[PDB]
Amino acid sequence: KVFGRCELAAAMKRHGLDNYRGYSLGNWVCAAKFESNFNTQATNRNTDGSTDYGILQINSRWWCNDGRTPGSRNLCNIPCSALLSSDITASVNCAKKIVSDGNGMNAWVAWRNRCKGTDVQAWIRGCRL
Ligand SMILES: [Cl-]
Ligand SMILES: [Cl-]
Ligand SMILES: [Cl-]
Ligand SMILES: [Cl-]
Ligand SMILES: [Cl-]
Ligand SMILES: [Cl-]
Ligand SMILES: [Cl-]
Ligand SMILES: [Cl-]
Ligand code: NA
Repeated sequence: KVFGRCELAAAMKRHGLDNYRGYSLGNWVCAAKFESNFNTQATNRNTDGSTDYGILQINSRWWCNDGRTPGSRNLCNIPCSALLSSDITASVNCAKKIVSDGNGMNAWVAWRNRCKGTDVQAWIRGCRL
């Protein structure tokens, strides 16, 4: 599923992500924009052999099981395929664990490089929320 901008903002808010760990909704929409262009089916291989999955490009080295990432963990206790669903529940629940891990949203390199410090409220501007 390819979400619209305000559609994803509303789904993220319904699943409790708005101001989760102090990160406003626009931070989450901005990260999803540059991780996946709002496409739940996005996948991307990493040089280390792990793979990133879903709207927030959650990585198989630590967070989900895909059966082909040697030495990895599955700390969200989910198959990585669950992160590609049109229903964003699994991605949101796992992102809550990731953002709580110690470094906040810097866990998402693209958030640090393209969202951090910017006018992230622009990503939810105009949306009925
Ligand atoms: Cl957009
Ligand atoms: Cl918010
Ligand atoms: Cl915001
Ligand atoms: Cl594995
Ligand atoms: Cl594990
Ligand atoms: Cl599994
Ligand atoms: Cl959803
Ligand atoms: Cl933080
Ligand atoms: Na894994």
